[PDB]
Amino acid sequence: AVVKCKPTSPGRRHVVKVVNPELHKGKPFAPLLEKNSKSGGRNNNGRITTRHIGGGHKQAYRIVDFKRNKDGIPAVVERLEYDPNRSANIALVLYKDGERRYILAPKGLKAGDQIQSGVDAAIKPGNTLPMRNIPVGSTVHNVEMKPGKGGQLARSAGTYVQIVARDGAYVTLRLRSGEMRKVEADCRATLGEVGNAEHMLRVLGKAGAARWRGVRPTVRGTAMNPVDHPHGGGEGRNFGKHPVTPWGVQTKGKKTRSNKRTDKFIVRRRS
Amino acid sequence: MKRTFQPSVLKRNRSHGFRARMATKNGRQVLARRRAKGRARLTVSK
RNA sequence: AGGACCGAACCGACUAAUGUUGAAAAAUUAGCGGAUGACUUGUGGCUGGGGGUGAAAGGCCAAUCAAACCGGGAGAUAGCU
RNA sequence: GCUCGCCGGAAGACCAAGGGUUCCUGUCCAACGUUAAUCGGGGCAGGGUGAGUCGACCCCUAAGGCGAGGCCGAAAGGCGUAGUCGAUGGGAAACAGGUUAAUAUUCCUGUACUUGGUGUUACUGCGAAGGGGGGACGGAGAAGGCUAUGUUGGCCGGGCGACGGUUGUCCCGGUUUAAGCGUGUAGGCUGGUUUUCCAGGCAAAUCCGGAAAAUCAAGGCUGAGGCGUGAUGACGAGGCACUACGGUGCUGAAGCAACAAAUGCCCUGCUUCCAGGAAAAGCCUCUAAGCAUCAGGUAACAUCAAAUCGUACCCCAAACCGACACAGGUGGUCAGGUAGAGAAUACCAAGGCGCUUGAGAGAACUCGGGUGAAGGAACUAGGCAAAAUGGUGCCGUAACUUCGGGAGAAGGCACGCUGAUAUGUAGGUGAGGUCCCUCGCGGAUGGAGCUGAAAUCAGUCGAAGAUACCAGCUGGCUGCAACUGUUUAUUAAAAACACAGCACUGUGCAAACACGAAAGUGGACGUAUACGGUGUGACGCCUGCCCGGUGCCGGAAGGUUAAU
RNA sequence: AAUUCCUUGUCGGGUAAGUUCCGACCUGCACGAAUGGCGUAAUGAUGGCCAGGCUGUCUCCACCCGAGACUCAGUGAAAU
Repeated sequence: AVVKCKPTSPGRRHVVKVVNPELHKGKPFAPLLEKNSKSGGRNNNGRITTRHIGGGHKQAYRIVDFKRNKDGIPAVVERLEYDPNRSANIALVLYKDGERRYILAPKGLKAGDQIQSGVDAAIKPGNTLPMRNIPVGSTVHNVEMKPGKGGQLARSAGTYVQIVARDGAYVTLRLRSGEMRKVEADCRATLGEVGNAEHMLRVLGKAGAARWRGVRPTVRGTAMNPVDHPHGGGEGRNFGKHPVTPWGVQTKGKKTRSNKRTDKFIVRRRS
Repeated sequence: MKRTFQPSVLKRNRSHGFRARMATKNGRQVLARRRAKGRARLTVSK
């Protein structure tokens, strides 16, 4: 759900956050935790690499699995908790001999069901099998499109992948980005959707609410000193020339894809 | 009032100290130029 | 509960006055104010010259800066003094 | 020597950085302290710095630096995986008595304990650079059980009085007590006990992570305070011994619980919350390796040993720094009584100082504070500045509004003392008995008792009772700016800037993009509910046309056309 | 009007008078929808205009207190 704050003091009325009464809490599982450290855009080799970054309150990384290697063993969901690294939230899983793993949340917000993987697996969430099994026209979840990179796509809150068509050794997938791609039917999929799906509804309401996440204020190129951005300070409200990067180059509408190695797998292109 | 240099033999020995200078090409050259001018001290922290 | 009302410690610049060859390389006296925050702070680090840092004044970068400081080319050049 | 004064959250006490012979007695007075100087942090000597346990070291290591093998680079230099430094973090070891001219958790006394060996006594599987639990981390709120702290009474010792009162109508001061070691209570967490089992924890596992059968729920872990023990030792007002009323010792009264509790404990707690909040080793525990009346592991002890660094002194300052013994700058710990909400604020407490030019005088004028008649904002660019208001229980309140606010609107009452309200209400705390048991630092039910606001009304008193310090000016029109914020050290502070949200554009991820002459890292261990580029500016209602030029995309058939 | 000469436009309101204030108007020499448009409260180290209390800002100061102006001794400058 989403909930809105009362006007107790100025501006606070705008604040809207995601709340879930079934969402659990506790301590992270230490063998799948690392402190990960802040990067701050300040550079090991010289001058800064990134912009609009500074400060932010302490965070750690919970290590999530997209390899799903323990085949033919039933595992149980133990708890679903708030995650600081991805908006989908992350669940804790216990395997039948004692191993514990963190997984991308299946839909249902619930724990206690048992899941398997193979060439054939139950129709339920969290169970994984190859897309060659299914008659298409459905949701496939996170998909192992390239074995050497694990389960790809649809990792953020409420994200989804539609399987559109099939023939022989291949199938086609359509994405909420505007791109459509072709893959081998033998590629592993977990089926269904990602949970949460409310993260885009959040309204910060306050000018400090991104500051505690390390987000630095944005100063305009046409307002800062003429040597410190290619646009340069006014000359009030008169931008002058065509928009460019801080590095002096035109960008608007100019396509920058140069990959050339995966375009044969893209059957309909993002506009 | 407050000074731009406050007294500290720890941070003086870290920047201008003998081994600290010697451990850098340019600081070892400052010491070589101390010997060229004939300066009686090579450290002013010890 | 709180980028909340007043308010010690803590912080601090806005008005007024004194100071201005001073106690003074920026303080003093009185008041208004900042005080759970987009805050403040003890301790040690990291960011450098057209480079840093800046909720961004070409302000700040050890009093210096439309380009710091020292040492060199350099006793450069001056139809002038 | 007597007396006075000021500071007393400092003008005091302790710790540290940084400095460096500053400490003390013994003298000296040329120079120094912009003086007098007999003083002195000055001159010049002599004496002084006693540690197993205190701060450092130990052992682990954050940010960061260095960096092999390896890589980038003519090279100075640098990247990055081990490794090694490094805490501001995590990890073994002493208290409070009185002594010296000057020292001290460093001496001497009393008492305590950790580390290591050896001996004593009972029980015993100990153990990786590996496995598990811990170490271990946010913000805030609220229950329980307390303690420094302080007064009354008890108790002790002293006094009873220069004018009147003061032997029950009191005055004065005490009543001290640690480290530790038990007892293991409150608070916190957590089910015991035997049996067996294992496609996880890189091999093994008796530990965790899980399962299965039976018996039974108070067994176990953690931890304030008290109480006992340490402690009839130390301390003690007050006596007394002797040469020396010269100092230097001896002795020694009472030594309690009733209530309020600090910024301190139990607390790395419990509870709640979104920003979901270091690692490792010591420690405990599992097994591998290895090993045997050993060694190692546990409870209680006797006895021997305990490297090294540091140590003199000052400090919101004459010992630091500001060229100075300079109205300045400056880290950590502490804050009693009376009054008071109080850390505001005063008299004060313990404690400290009375100055590194002095004497005097006193006019126009210079600086601040004090007094203010009648008038009052006329002054001035401006109520700037200054004065008045000022406390909080009970009353009473407009427009506008995002319904929260505006608002302490506006406008009013009351305040000492005593009596009468409640001879003291609210708030907090509370004996025995009833009670439930398991015995017991019982548990739990309750309301005799204790402590104790803020308030009211009458009557009398003053100029005045929120008596001092402390302590809100009120109302209306209006441009512009959402609000909290940001804005340049000593003339330029807001309408400029940022922000919640709005749009366009690049990006399918080994992204696009950036820095790096790179090795590499950042983008991000983020994946389209996610990132790069540029403008807009919360919130409510909202968005006309133009593609010639200059950019960009779709098409590549045609034209133009280069090196070749 | 943060955009406007002559302009204090032109009219109304406040006022003994009012280039200021408040409100309208169009004939903007030249506002205009993201180089955004328009409006609303608490609010503003915001600016303009009025009312009341209170008051040495002022009529106009007059007298005090603590420290300098004076003087003597000690130690005794600088700019020029």
